Amino acid sequence: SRYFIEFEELQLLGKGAFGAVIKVQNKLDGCCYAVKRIPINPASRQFRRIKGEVTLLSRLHHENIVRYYNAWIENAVHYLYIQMEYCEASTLRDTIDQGLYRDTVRLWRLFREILDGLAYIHEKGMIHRNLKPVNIFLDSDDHVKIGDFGLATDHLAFSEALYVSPEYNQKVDLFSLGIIFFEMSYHPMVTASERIFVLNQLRDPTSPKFPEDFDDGEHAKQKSVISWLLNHDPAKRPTATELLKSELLPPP
Ligand SMILES: COc1ncc(Cl)cc1S(=O)(=O)Nc1ccc(F)c(C#Cc2cnc(N)nc2)c1F
Repeated sequence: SRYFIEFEELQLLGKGAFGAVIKVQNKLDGCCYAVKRIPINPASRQFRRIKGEVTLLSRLHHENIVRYYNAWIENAVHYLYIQMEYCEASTLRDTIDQGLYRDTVRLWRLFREILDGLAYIHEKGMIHRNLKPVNIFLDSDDHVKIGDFGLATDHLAFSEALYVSPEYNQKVDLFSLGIIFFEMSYHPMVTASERIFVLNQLRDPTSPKFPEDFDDGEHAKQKSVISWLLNHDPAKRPTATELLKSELLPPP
């Protein structure tokens, strides 16, 4: 009703667990937005947790977080709509798959912005827990916007499987970022078999094992950073701030 009156639909962006993300245009302001539509059971524990994650994520304000506009409910069927910024340059996934790894200046900047975003999220006492390239978006100016926290997951620090830590502390996101930065640093992995094996070989308990064509004079710094992020022991991963301040990262 409000969704159909105020917006025009343009494009399916995604399908999650129980919901869709639709690219829409607002009739009044003429701007494109991404709207997530979640069918919801009102008065269920699932719902009341979702409403909590909405109150919590609505309070995030950072240049590297997808910008939040609006949340509302519509009516023997119920929908939750969440209106966010539409990011014109799609996902980090598309950018990795399109040969990001050959642009060392660019991928070092994008890595830094992801860190900016994680540092802010961690400073606010929150954890993403679902960090992966399809959940990092790129705006028209090629800046990182993190989103898709997941409304059914607790993001309060104090309370697909290839990005998940052996384990819930702040340090789960930084393990994930170690997998992500390897994919940013390495050639697009055409096949599923290559993807799963190469990444399972990083996540190997007995120290991260890199492919034969990464053990190079070229990818020395990148190797250090990832090895640090991918430590089995969470207490031995750096904080986003600790890494940001490190002189492993090239100049901004
Ligand atoms: C900061 O995140 C939040 N903040 C506050 C709250 Cl209330 C919820 C969240 S959320 O974590 O549920 N994210 C979320 C929710 C809804 C969405 F439509 C999107 C999107 C997108 C998108 C996809 N493709 C392209 N190209 N551009 C943009 C999203 F990311």
